[PDB]
Amino acid sequence: SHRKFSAPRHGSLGFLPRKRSSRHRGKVKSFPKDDPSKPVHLTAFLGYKAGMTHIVREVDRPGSKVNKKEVVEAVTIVETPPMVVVGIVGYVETPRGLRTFKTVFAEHISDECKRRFYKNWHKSKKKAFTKYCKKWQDDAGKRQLDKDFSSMKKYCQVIRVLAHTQMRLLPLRQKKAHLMEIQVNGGTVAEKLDWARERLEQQVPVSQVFGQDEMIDVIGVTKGKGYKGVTSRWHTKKLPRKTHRGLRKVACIGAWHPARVAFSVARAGQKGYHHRTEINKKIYKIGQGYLIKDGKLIKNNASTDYDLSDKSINPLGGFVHYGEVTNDFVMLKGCVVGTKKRVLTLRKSLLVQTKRRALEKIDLKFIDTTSKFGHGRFQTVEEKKAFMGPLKKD
Amino acid sequence: VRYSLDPENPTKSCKSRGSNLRVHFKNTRETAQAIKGMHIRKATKYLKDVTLKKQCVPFRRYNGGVGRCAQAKQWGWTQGRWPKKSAEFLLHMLKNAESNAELKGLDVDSLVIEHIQVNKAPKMRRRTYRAHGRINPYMSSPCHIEMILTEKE
Amino acid sequence: SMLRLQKRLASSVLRCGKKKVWLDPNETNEIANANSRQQIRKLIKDGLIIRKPVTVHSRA
RNA sequence: AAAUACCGGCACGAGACCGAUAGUCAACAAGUACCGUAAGGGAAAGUUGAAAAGAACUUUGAAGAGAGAGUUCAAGAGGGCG
RNA sequence: CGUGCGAAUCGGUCGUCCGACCUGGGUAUAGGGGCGAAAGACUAAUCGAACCAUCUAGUAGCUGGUUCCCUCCAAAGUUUCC
RNA sequence: GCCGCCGCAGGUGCAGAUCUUGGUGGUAGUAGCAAAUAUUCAAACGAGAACUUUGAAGGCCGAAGUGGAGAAGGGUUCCAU
RNA sequence: ACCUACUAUCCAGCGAAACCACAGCCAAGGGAACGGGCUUGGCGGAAUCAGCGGGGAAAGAAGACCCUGUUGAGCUUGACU
RNA sequence: CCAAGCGUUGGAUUGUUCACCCACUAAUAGGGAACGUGAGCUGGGUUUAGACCGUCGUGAGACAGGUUAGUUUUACCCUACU
Repeated sequence: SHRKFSAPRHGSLGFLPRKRSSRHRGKVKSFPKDDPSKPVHLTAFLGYKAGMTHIVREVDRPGSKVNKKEVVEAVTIVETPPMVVVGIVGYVETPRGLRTFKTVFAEHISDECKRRFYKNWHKSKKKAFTKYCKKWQDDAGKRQLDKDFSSMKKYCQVIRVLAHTQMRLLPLRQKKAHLMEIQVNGGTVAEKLDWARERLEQQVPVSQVFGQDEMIDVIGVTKGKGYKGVTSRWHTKKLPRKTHRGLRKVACIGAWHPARVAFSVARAGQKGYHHRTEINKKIYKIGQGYLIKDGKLIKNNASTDYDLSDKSINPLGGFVHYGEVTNDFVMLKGCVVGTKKRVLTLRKSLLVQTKRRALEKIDLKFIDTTSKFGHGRFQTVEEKKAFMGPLKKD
Repeated sequence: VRYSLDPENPTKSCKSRGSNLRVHFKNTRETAQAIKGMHIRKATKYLKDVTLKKQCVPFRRYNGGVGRCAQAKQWGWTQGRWPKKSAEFLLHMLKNAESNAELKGLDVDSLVIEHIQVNKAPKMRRRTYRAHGRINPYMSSPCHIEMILTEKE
Repeated sequence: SMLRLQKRLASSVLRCGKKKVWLDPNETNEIANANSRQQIRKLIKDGLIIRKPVTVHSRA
């Protein structure tokens, strides 16, 4: 006998192995598909979640009732010190998949990157890549090496690069810089590898991977939340107040006979810290860091064209629970996964993007700095003194 | 009296024994199998640091619902605990064993605990009150112990 | 070392609560062989075992 | 008066019986320990050895628990001990 | 709470509270019998007939059980009268 | 202290009866030592101090009392070594 | 939705119960006609900590309903004595 | 016809299974799962013991005739699922 009236159901039945993710950095499960027509470029990159604030813009979309009017849309701030290549890595095509073929490293690998090979840097003689480099300046290691760069040049078809972050430049406690494979999509593998080598030990900035007003996809790990109940985890109906042993439950587990209990049904357990891949997050501006010149330091990030004050995206008292943002940044409309301080893999889209809500070019008119630690009313410290006069300290 | 084994040779080796000890039989049997494969001055040391929680005992047989801890991987295991009265007992027993080596005339620093065994003993009854006017039992699970040490460089 | 007793005979001479008695700490040896009412009537004179003064409830 | 009757009493003698969950409720401080206001209800519980010869002296320990000495044909009989 | 603290408790909310009020001691009523502002209520954790001993091992066309091996032969549920 | 052969005699052979009595497991070092607000720092006795003893702090009962004394009932539980 | 009190949770010390042929992954097939063990298929990788309440036709009490028994009792009158 | 991909709702009177009316709607199709589901709840109905009528009997008593008040026990073992 049957269900008297119908509903729909509680939760998504693809996402269901609701376990605490095996990895702490978002894995890219799938990069795009290349076409030898277009020139070389990296695909992915690395940032850190540092904040959230307002904007204000004057909108064009002909048709709707918000045309040439001024909305406010919200944003996140992702901080992006430019990344440093240290190697290449070749993959081959097969009938059991994609076997990894040969790996090489640069002569000079930093100590934030010699920090990525250890569980303990305190006791260890830091001996990784000590015998390896050696090869890069003897006349019997220019040939063996370029035997092999001439072996990828034949056999391999997929080519990738490898880049360590820069945690000498972030305001965090830690010092262990993230190694991350990245696909290089473009010309025939000959060209693809003429470009790579040439970049070992160089810096690659965010101007080069991404551009303004783009549609990127955002990969990471969730804000975690503890072994939580069935009412918080799955979003069921509470029970009515008279129930003998509790009312934040499912009251019927299963029927009598197919006498098991099915993975379909909702249960207690761990809430959050899953892995997750949201899409189609826009880019409203790519920021510039604190460049010094001619004595003075220049720090106008937030300076829009429509108010030209001296301020950077940084708010009064700093961003909360994080730091100050000096290094060049990207400004995402909408919210993104993870806590503050947590590391956020980027990516292009797979899907070739033409609608109208894609091709919408953006320029802004306001960017928020009023302290988030409280309930702010002042845009910049100097403006305060001017409103308030001198205090009993002066 | 006799011990579950002899000593391989009687000339190099000392004994000690424990009759009706008011400890838990199991906790004891589990701490008396870690101690087994160790030197005396590893053992003495390992039974102060159980008492002071810097090294756990692995609960391998008798692990009904017993917790998990950080100092047990050390024993490649997952379960383990810090039984303190079981140690403070078989850290007495040593003193006696140690104290029979010189009264033969032997090297107290070369004494490798070979033998060490733990046996159930006669229970001591006392009683305890449960609803609807009834009376269950509430009994004691003591033990005997033995051990046999032997000289080896 | 142990004076549930010498605190008793005290509070029966000072005609008060055992609460009010004060058994000098320092001389715990001089007061813990006393042990018979005369030998406490001494120590009250001597200034070891003393009455405490009544707690103020100000009517103000 | 006798020839008859006698699972209570006082002494006695036997047994093709039972052998300590048996045989009387009771081989032992049993109609005793203990339960019920009271009438009444009512157990469990035998065995060192030939002889106490029941382990001086030493040694670890605060103490029980131990290590060596020793009595015995034996402690592989150590005071609830074939 | 429901292997409890309790073989009927405890908590918040509740009914009465100068009158057929609410309680201590001494006393009368005893089992087809007592007592009942009357529910078959109460009569020592027992009540549409209390508890203790005996008659008693009460009777059962109905349940449950029914102890060593090999050798040989091997049925019946149909007929009258209850 | 005991057994074979010919004959006698019977309280003579167990897997079971929610059978009688005694002993022992798995469950299990698990259920659990959650009602009426609350403790902390120093010393001195000692082989051993979260709990006992003194001194100082902060607290509760709040005279319809966690105060002071009796009757039934208990029968020495009273007091020191 | 969020907060507070006490548990639950983890550790030292103390430490009981109900229950238990043998045990414990599913389909369908037959079978005392709704199998954990049989038959045909799917399959099967030490030891375990917190939860849950589908399944063990779960535990708990020789069905209180119905029928039989040449088994009774409490009540009532024109049953018989 | 292929098609069971995705849905098929809010209220009044009634203990309802059923019924009938208001309103919104893409539409308010039908069923199984021990007539899915009480160691998941609720006990409002039936189906114990108190009480009142309305028919039957001289009566103890009786009603698919109606009423008022009536205590929902366990998980710590195996599996299953998380």
